[PDB]
Amino acid sequence: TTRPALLRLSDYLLTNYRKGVRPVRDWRKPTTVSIDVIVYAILNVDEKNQVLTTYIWYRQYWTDEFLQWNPEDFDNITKLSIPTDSIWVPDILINEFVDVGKSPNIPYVYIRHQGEVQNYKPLQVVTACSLDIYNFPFDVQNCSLTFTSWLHTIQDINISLWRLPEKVKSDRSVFMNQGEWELLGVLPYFREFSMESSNYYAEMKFYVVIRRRPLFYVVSLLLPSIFLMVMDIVGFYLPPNSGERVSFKITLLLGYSVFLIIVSDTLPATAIGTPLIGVYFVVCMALLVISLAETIFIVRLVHKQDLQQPVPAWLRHLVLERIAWLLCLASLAVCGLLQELSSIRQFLEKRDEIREVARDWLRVGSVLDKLLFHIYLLAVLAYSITLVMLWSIWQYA
Amino acid sequence: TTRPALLRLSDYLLTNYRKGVRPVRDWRKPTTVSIDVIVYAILNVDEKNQVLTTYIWYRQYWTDEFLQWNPEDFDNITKLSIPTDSIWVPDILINEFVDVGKSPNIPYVYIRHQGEVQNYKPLQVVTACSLDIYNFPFDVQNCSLTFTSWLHTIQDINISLWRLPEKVKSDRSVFMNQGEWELLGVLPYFREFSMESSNYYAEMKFYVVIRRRPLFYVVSLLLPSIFLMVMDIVGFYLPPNSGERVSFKITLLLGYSVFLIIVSDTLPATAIGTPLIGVYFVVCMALLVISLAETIFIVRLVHKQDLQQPVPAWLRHLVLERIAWLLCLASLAVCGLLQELSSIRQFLEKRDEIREVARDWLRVGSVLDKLLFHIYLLAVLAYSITLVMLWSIWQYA
Amino acid sequence: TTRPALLRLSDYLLTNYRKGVRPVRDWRKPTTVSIDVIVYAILNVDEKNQVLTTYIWYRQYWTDEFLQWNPEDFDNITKLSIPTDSIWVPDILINEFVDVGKSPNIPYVYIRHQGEVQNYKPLQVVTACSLDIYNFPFDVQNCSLTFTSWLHTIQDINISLWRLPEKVKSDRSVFMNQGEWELLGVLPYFREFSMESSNYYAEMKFYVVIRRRPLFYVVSLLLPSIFLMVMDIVGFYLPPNSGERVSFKITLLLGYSVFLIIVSDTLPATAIGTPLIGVYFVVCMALLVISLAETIFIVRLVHKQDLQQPVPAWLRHLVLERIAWLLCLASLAVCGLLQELSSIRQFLEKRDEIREVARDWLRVGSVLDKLLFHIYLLAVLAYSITLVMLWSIWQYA
Amino acid sequence: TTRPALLRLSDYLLTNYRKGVRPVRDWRKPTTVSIDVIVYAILNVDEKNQVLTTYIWYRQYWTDEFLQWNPEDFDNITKLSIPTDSIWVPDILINEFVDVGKSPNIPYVYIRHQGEVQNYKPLQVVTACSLDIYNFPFDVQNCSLTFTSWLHTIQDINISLWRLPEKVKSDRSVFMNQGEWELLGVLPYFREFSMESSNYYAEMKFYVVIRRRPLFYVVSLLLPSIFLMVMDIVGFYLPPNSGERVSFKITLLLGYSVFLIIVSDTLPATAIGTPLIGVYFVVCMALLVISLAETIFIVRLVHKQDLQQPVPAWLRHLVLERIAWLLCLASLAVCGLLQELSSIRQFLEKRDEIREVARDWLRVGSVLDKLLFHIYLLAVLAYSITLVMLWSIWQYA
Amino acid sequence: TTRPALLRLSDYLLTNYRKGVRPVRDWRKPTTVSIDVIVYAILNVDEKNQVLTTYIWYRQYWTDEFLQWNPEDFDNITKLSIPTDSIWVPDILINEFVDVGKSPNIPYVYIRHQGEVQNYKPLQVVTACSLDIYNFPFDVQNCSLTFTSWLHTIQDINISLWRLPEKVKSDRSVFMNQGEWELLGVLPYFREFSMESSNYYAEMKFYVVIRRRPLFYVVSLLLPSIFLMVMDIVGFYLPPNSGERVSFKITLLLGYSVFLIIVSDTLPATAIGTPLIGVYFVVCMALLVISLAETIFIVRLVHKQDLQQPVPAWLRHLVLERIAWLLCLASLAVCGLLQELSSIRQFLEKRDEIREVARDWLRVGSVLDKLLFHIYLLAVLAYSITLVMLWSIWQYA
Ligand SMILES: *[C@@H]1O[C@H](CO)[C@@H](O[C@@H]2O[C@H](CO)[C@@H](O)[C@H](O)[C@H]2NC(C)=O)[C@H](O)[C@H]1NC(C)=O
Ligand SMILES: *[C@@H]1O[C@H](CO)[C@@H](O[C@@H]2O[C@H](CO)[C@@H](O)[C@H](O)[C@H]2NC(C)=O)[C@H](O)[C@H]1NC(C)=O
Repeated sequence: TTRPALLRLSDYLLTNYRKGVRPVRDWRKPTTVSIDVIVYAILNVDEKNQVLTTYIWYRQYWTDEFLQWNPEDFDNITKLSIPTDSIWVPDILINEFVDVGKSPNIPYVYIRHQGEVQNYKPLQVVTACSLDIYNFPFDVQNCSLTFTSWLHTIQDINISLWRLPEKVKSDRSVFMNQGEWELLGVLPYFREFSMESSNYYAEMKFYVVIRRRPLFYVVSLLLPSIFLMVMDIVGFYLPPNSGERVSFKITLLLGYSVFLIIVSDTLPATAIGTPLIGVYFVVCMALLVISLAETIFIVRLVHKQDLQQPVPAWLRHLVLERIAWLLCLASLAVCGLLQELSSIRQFLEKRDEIREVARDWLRVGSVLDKLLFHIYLLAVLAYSITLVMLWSIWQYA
Repeated sequence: TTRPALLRLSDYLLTNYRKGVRPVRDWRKPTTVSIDVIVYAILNVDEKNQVLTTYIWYRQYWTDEFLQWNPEDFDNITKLSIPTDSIWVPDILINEFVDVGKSPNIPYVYIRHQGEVQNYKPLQVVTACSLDIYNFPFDVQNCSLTFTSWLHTIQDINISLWRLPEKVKSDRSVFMNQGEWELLGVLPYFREFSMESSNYYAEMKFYVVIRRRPLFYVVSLLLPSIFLMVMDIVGFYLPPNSGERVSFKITLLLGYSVFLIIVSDTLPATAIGTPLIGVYFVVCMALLVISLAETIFIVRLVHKQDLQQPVPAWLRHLVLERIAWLLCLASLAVCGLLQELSSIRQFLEKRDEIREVARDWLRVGSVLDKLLFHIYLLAVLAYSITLVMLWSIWQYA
Repeated sequence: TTRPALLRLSDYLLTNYRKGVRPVRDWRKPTTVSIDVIVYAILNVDEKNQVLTTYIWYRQYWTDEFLQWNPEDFDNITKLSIPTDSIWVPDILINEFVDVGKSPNIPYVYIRHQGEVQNYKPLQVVTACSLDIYNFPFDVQNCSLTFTSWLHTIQDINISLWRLPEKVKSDRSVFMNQGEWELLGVLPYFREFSMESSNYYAEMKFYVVIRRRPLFYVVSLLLPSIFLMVMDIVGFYLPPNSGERVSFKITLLLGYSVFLIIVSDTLPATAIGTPLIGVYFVVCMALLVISLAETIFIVRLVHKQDLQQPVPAWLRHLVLERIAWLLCLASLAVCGLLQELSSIRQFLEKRDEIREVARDWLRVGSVLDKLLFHIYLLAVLAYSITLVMLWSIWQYA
Repeated sequence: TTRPALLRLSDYLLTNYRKGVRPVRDWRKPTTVSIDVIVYAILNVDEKNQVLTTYIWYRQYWTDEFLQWNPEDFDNITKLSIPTDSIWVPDILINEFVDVGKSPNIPYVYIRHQGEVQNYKPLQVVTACSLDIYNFPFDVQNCSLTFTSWLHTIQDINISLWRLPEKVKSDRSVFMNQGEWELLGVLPYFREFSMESSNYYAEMKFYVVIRRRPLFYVVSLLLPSIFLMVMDIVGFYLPPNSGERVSFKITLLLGYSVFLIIVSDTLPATAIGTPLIGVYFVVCMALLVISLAETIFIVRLVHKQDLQQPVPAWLRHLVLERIAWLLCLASLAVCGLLQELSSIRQFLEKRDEIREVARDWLRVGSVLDKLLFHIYLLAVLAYSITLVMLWSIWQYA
Repeated sequence: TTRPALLRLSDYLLTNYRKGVRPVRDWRKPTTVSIDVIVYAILNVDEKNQVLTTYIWYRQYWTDEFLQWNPEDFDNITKLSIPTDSIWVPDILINEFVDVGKSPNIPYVYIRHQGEVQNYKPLQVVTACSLDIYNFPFDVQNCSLTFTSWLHTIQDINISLWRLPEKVKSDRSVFMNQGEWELLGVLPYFREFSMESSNYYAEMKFYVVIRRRPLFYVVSLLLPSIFLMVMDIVGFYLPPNSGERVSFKITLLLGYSVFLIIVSDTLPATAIGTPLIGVYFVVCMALLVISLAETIFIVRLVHKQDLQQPVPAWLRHLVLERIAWLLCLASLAVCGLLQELSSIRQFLEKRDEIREVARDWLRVGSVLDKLLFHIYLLAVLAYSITLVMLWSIWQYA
């Protein structure tokens, strides 16, 4: 024939084709759409809004009973490319859609002589799923993509898998693995959904399992916390008499509060439940408050010298003997002169006695400060070891 | 017939069909559109802009008097799928629209032999409603969706419900319940709206009632507040003489002010009215200011020792007797020597008297500090109990 | 006739209709477009960018001389609905456009037998206007919407009002009154604009007058300011000798500076002129600086005791008499003993004299501190009363 | 003729017209497009991304040799409106495009009997240019708009100006002058651009010169700076012995650092070069650091009294004579008594000598503090005067 | 011929042309698309999301075997412009697409008599690549653009380069060089990609190498750091007895922590690895912590005077001899009088001895403070020199 083979075949196919008619000679035969999903990247995970944005390479093929031809009559053409906007295309969508992502339009599809139509197209899908951040930053999310025909029931359109389920499960060839999220697998699952008495719908659920990389968050959260805790430990060495100890502790607490406020404003959160990491921040705040309370108690005990109250005997024993051991620690004119110089005696006696009372109070305060510093340091060490053990469990288990 | 049944039926229907003509043989008969609304998710609630963004699964069916056929003449076809862009579609819109949401296009609709046309399509609707945050974070919003034909009057297009009102009221099958907002119900209501003398319009109002989950806000707001209040309580134990008490209190107040500024910058607000939660922040600020004023008063009273003024007798009685009980608390040369050593007497007398005056002032200040600390602690406890009772009322009522 | 009346009428009208031809039999006759504007909501007012975003319900009608028919020939059809995309539509736009808002498309328009065409459509219009914030937060903005035919001159398209000007002026039926902005009126005004010698253009200017609700801003700005001013007033009671007064004042000033920086970063501003509210912040900062300067002066005066300089007589009189009244306030060995004990006399004399000089300086400083505190309190009260009077004028005038 | 003149003319013109053919009878004749640009507003200037967003009223006219008619044959019609989407339109674009702005579509164009086609359309153009902020906030930007035919070479499409260059240069009729940027002029310039051997392209470059209004930035930057500098000046009056001077200075420096960090986070910047205004901030920081260093030096000099080191004679002379002038400032028992009371002599001697050494050190420190305060105040005054002179030069030159 | 040459040629070409058929007479012959890429600007580099946004001037040409004509039959027309939407266009896309950028549409393409079709069009491409910020701010990114036919295999569409690889490699004519990123080169590379047994795909990978300009980041990060380090150095001069040293150091540390938090919130970061610049911030924080620990140790050593413990002999030797050298530093009544005045002796003895013990402790503390200040200054100088050497290596290597 004079005309080119491709042109003649396209004229033979599309001159009598109806775009709005489902391609089945017998209307009782459903149109089976075999789909495949390849996850490319996790563009954004919005735990606040429970919205997942991901980019996939979606492809589907079905049988077009009207687009069939004999290759021998068209120069042995067995495969042909036809515009997408000139043939019937199933209305396969995702139930979890909450927004329309902007994706490039694929103008052509492949068609084979026996009727198979191959449609490859990438999709930016904005889907809402359950983003539980209880184990944040070690959370593993399980978001599902439910591909289903929005209108046509299973008696018209049914859905199946292009490849074997195992291959889809472990398909990670083109995934952007350098991002915050690691793709564990894509689990397919078929279900015949229904709400009406006979309106049964075909669904293919792809469970996109993604695991967060916690090292960035672990650093950005722990490092300031351990720095402030170390500074708190160092602050104990300041003598209680200097007075700068209270200012140091309160300034450190203010800095920690500012840091925690910033962290809360920056970290993700969900209204249904708070992450477990927030408990550790509360524990650190409690430790800092305990340190400041101990500092205030020691300061008050030292200033009790201003009470002019001799140290009780029982406290003396308890602190300086038990705890200290535990811590490994003209005659008439002359007689008038005598009487007055004894008044001087009595006044200097009183001043020296006040000084010695302050001495005793200060010694007791220092001993108790050493004891409480040791106790607080041991508690902090135990808490740090417990946290490290939890991290090791999450790391190696 | 040689041609496929679906192709022949589509040709028989759409070859003479006019897309821009309302499908009624008699123009006096209105076209009744039975709609249904299923709320899927509350994407965003903007109290600042009074804008609500939600995703719904909207579906409507009407009768197309031109798209009727006899099944026996088309291989017993009783249901057919036809492209949406090839048939008349009512211009049902929402009055509350302030923006166009991006929603996937459904290319096909279902058509039955007797003329019924079924159109399923999801809609991201950006609607403006009254978001009163007076009871924030326990606010229950009542936003209405008014589906109405923008142009056609009731003499042309009328609207009704697909399902019974009760089923629509309690339809929560696919709602995303893990979000910040909980769906209480969707109340439908029909109204024949009108502004002109004869331009009566059909309206179907769906009242989307959503309740906020307050636990997240409750925690994020109370926990810093109770932490700072506890720190304020601890600060009372600092002795007034140390001087660090004033610095502690002012630093705590500065931290609370910064926290409140951040909270205001982060919490939602409306220009028509402030939330009731802002009163509790003002109460906490007043409590902190009262604490600082008491600290300043005690500091001034203690420093009154620098006034060299003996304590008044009435104040002495009132504080050290009533309140304290309530709180369960060569001759000529020798005579010259005598005269001078008595001058020494008088100077040490004066110094000791000054010290004793300071003693009395300090004792009075300490007693009053204990009293005011007890009073402030009782007031704080009462306020906390009242707040807890209010929360319990909001929780169990 | 066998065919339906609506179908026959649509065929009779649109089969010979040209969409791109202005509908006038005589080209010398202009096409008069009667428009109407109903403001629905003020979505956003951007004082920084001088951009106004509002949602309106715009509707226009004109006469289509080609779309005329005799009702008696079409089953007494006097009103018909025709797709918008099948008839000529005027290119009415707003000159103030700076952006294209996304608005739902209305597919149908109403047509009557005598030629009138009714087009209802909502519009999200992003327009630039003069947003003067001089009276912020009590500013009343006056933004104009100039509807005009972009291309056609007045010899082709002319514009008029659908309703009477009074009704348009007071049309507030569907306005969202719960927002930050209150709609005072929509004033229409017609003008025959021109730039060329004969290119006269029809314009219809709608002056959208909106008034801001200041209560939210009034609270969010005054409450921190009055709180900090009250704290400054309380700080005067701290004795100058404690030394904590300077730290208190400087910390308060730092907090106020941080608050003012945040307020400036959050409040709207224009490069052409600053709001009058900024003057009051400067006044408050000046008051705080004056308070700190007075505190520093009193501290220096008290520490002048370290100068070992007796108080000048004139200052003594002025402060302790005038101002205080205003404020309602072996012989040789024995003689050697005598000589030395008189050396002791002289040393204790000097120490006591130094103490008394410090006494006098402290008394003078305290009296002057009381005076300056009274003066500053009176000035603050006067400023607050003036501000309250200004607010009352803005409220009741 | 029975048909309307406009309808008949449109049928005569557009029935044989090809939309995709350049309108020239002789293909060797280029199509000359006369353009005009009117700047309406400067929507956004992004110095960070080097992106300029502006709104212009662009209009162009060319000759359509196929759309010609004799007015006498069509009821003396000399001007006609035709849809834009039905005639050939040149592909004039801007080379500097980096984004597509959303602009309203103009559906109609004017056509005259001799072939001229007038196309008016507004354009929101997002263009990238060189935004040098070296003279910020007094920077004058010079951004170019290069209108050129993307595909057609000069042998097909050539570009010229609608109006005279002078009129375009001074066209400021509709510019929004209330914004941050002031339009100085729009300079046109034609160039025959080329890269290949014969692919010469016509370009029309419009140089949009815009000048920033600096008053807002000048205030928002200077006022905090001068306030903090004044506070630093006041801080010198605090006596060095009080100890609050160091806390005051360090708190002021912390506040200035926070302010500078916020300013840097808010002010625009470019990676190619920093603005000159940053030098003045560095100078202010250096001044504050010098003030704090002087305060620390004076504090150390005063505390040298704790060194028990008498003031060197040379320092005494230099400070208290030169600089001070510049600043305008039983026998055995009795002998035992004698020996011991002389031991008392020696101890009180030592205490008084220590006090006098502290006296001398304090006097020297006070004199040097006065000197350095005068020097620092003079330096600050000189810097402020220099800055004011620079501002006056930028204002009046 | 009467008709215009261009019109006649367009009619001859496009009247029988099929838009959806690949232009090859023999379907076995692949369509070779020669592409070219010119990078215009780097709009945005998102290290957080691993997304690159760039603007390129993409152009491709291929052979259209159906659009061929003899110039002599059409008035010697050798080149023609035809609308893009009227001819077959290959579906060349970028694999790395994650979003659709908005780019102007080019309506026309050039066609030559022998069949070559030239298509010029700009593209805003949003592509995901590996943005390693390990060497930040001196990082050199290597992002690839893989142009490939999405559907057609290599047996249908193959891709080649328009120009020589060297010219494409060094094409920087129109690049916006004033931005944050500098373009080093664009390296092309061809690959026959494949996943199936016979589905081989043609790919052309352009490696866009961009280098960041670090001067802005270098300044904005170092200048605050060096300022705070200098302030820390100055703080050592404060005497330990003043007590303001601890407050100064803790305030400086708080300021540095706030600065570091802001820097972290502003600087880019990746979850796969932290930048090396973060180590230097940790080193600076460690230096500040060491300085504060030294200050606390010196303060405690000085306050040890409150321990009433004479300085150990070994410490005395070590500090005041070795280190100091290294640093280049009636009888009965009279006898009663005697006994009591000797009691006075003993009390003043004790007071003076306490004073001398404090003297010794203070001298030791001052000497050790000088030593540790010298050591810390030397360490800081060494660290600064090492950092400067690293910068010089990065600058000149
Ligand atoms: C428009 O439709 C509504 C809903 O079907 C009609 O309202 C119903 O009218 C019937 C008959 O009068 C009543 O029995 C129902 O109780 C009504 N339902 C409701 C919810 O009001 C309405 O009459 C229709 N109007 C027109 C003009 O057709
Ligand atoms: C364009 O329309 C306006 C509005 O209808 C016309 O203005 C009116 O003109 C009539 C007759 O001259 C007056 O009686 C009215 O008072 C005018 N109204 C206003 C608001 O000005 C205007 O004349 C029309 N112009 C043309 C050229 O048709």
